[PDB]
Amino acid sequence: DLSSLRDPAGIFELVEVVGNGTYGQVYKGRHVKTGQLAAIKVMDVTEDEEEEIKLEINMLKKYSHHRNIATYYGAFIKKSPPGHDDQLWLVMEFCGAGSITDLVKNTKGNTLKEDWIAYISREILRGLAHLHIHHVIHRDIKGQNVLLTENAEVKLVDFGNTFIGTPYWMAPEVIACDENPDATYDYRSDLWSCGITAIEMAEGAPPLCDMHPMRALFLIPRNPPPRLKSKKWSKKFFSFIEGCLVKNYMQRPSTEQLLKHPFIRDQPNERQVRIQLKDHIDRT
Ligand SMILES: NC(=O)c1ccc(-c2ncc(-c3ccc(Cl)cc3)o2)cc1
Repeated sequence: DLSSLRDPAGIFELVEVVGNGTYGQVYKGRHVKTGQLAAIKVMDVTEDEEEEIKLEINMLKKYSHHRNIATYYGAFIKKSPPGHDDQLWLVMEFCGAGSITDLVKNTKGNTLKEDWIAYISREILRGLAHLHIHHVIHRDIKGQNVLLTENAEVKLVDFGNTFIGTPYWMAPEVIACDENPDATYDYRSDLWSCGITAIEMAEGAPPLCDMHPMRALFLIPRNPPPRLKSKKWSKKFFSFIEGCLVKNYMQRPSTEQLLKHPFIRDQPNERQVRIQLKDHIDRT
């Protein structure tokens, strides 16, 4: 029932595009009556697209209520004249402290402390576990899709169409080749992506960042599992990276297994890390 969706006129205001265009037509929005912020995903909707759109709303209503997923608020339809085309606004939680990509880029030497990596990675894994239990694959885990609220809460965004995006966080099994002709996403594909995101937090960029995207896409299923460049890291972090980045997804551990891994499981400085992150956020 899309006919019941209200016009957003004096309920939500569009401020500006959020980020720069990583998310596309996603806006910084304001609740008119309170001044509260929201992230507004905007899309042109045709008569045939109506059925596919209904399933998106339902997914957000059921799965976004976990603390490691940005909350869904509601939907609006800005009806255009009979000469088409209507706009659909999906209003979600605004994560003011921005992405994990921004967090590494704003940090001296473009590297995060190991205890920060463990905390963020665990929160990613906790969000993935909620999705996987409900038979949902995120399909796009990367630093830009992991956001921080003003209270250092870690939240996942943009889970699941004519364009292929960035290849750098893609698991080998999602890239079709002669051996793997029918490339398909598995729940374990999100675990590889989590591992690449952990390397991104550690080095400021994913593994084949210096390659043309088409060359990286060719190299991912052919190259051995990527490794951390520095030897400074603990034996537990190298082990976590090794766990995430098992080449063949069939021997790759589950989200439940990775949540029990010593690097994720053993976090005594958890309380201090949350304060440390909150302090970095306070410095706008
Ligand atoms: N200023 C910033 O860097 C910044 C960047 C991003 C955000 C943000 N909050 C929620 C979302 C979101 C993104 C994609 C989707 Cl699909 C849904 C929600 O993005 C806030 C601030």
